[PDB]
Amino acid sequence: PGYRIYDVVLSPSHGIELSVGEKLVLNCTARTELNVGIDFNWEYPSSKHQHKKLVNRDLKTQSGSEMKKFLSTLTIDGVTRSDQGLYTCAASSGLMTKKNSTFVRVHEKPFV
Amino acid sequence: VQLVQSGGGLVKPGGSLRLSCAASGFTFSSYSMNWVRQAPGKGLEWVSSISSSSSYIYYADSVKGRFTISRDNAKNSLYLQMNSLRAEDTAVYYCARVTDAFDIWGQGTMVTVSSASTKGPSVFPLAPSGTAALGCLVKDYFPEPVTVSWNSGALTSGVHTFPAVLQSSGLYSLSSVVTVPSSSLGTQTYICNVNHKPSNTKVDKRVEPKSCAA
Amino acid sequence: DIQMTQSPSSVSASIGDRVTITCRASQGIDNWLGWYQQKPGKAPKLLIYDASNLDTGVPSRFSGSGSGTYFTLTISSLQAEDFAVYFCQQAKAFPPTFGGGTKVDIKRTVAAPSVFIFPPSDEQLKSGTASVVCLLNNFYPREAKVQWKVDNALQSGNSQESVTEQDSKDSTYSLSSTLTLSKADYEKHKVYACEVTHQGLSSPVTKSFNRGEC
Repeated sequence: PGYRIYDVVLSPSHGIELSVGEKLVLNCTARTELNVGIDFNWEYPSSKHQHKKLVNRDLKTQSGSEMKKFLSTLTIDGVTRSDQGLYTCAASSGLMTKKNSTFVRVHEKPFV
Repeated sequence: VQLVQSGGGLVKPGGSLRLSCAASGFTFSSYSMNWVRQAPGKGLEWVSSISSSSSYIYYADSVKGRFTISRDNAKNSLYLQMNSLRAEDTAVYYCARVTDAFDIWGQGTMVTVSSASTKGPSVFPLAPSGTAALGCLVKDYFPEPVTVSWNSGALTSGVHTFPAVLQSSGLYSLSSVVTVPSSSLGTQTYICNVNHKPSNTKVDKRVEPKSCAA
Repeated sequence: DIQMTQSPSSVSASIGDRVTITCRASQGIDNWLGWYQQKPGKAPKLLIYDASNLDTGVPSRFSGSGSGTYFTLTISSLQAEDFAVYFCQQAKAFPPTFGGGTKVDIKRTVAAPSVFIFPPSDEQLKSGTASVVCLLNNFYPREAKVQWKVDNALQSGNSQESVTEQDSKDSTYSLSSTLTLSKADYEKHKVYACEVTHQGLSSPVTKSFNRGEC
């Protein structure tokens, strides 16, 4: 029977603190049932970049018991102060939609 | 958070209609949008679903290989191109956002499917044999609606205009009755005024008291 | 697929009562249930999802419970707004199904229906069809049964009922049963009866007539 979604988890879940010019890496992990497909969507503050340049394209999938996993990752290599804000991942599979969020900080100072 | 629908209305069997549902107040391109319909005096029937970027779609078996769901995230709208229509598709159709359930709904647009052309009603009397009941049978018209008033507004207390019923012929029919003191039947006259604006038909039928026929 | 059926058909309650509604499934859906409110002439609004989780904005007086195939919704205290129809919903397996619906309405003392019968008019009979109407006027509750009998022969399929909304003045319903026969069919038979069963009657009541008599 399943077209239900369990949850949408982010990683790193907390303390996402970056210095201006540092690799941002978020991992949106969507847990679903076996007979389920997923469609991701990322909201973010910056408007310089495209969706196809930061968010991954490839199919990261896994299956086990009566569940599955879908992974998508937004990656800003070298950020600016305008890139600071609230980042939201939204998983969508037709009969159900679940999302999750986390705030990415950008401090005006160099990187080691 | 808001969905606003458009389109719908009349259509003959086999014809085509396109319902549009414009989203407003949230990130439209993130949530799974749906369609759900509801026929006259019926339960809600889910019709279709669609993901954020249109990569996944499901249809209710009844409407498989007929209706086409699609969306335009640049226009923040959901669409439903309905082709190969049937009289059983006559219902009120709602678009709806889905999060963990159907949280947002559009106002709903009625789509009526019937091969009938514009026709006026035939008004027949419902003659009376403490109080006494009488009325009029406004029968066999199309499309909706009709209006029925007694003595041009002079009589209102005790009046019961019923909802229209879609007949197997495809045409509609409704009754309009009124209970009154039986002592007044001799003197007081009772005229039901019926007006069907689509056919430009105005009718004034007088219902007379009749012991006979029963 | 899954079948969702609610219990009971309709519940009577006045302002202040603790209402309770049930929804049962044909197969297991753990706790992925929905609950919706619909009023006459509006789109449904989501009250509860995931069994007992109230949506942002819903009053705390509403409350759900249950799991597996059995589920329940409850209103702690009733108010003027709450008079409406309530549906359950299933989101485990596609397609997502809905419940039949339970119309919560205004409660009052058991009032009997004023039954009236109306033979087909001579004006109507001239055009090859006949419509015998049976009026049930001003009763409660809405659970009412209508049985047609032509020469003591039970009719079914040829009749159609139609009921109005509850009247604000006295909180009572009206109903009209409309038997339909052709002129030829009607002309053969003699007796025409309208048997009606209801809570406000010690036993079933029948309002009959013979074709043509005074």
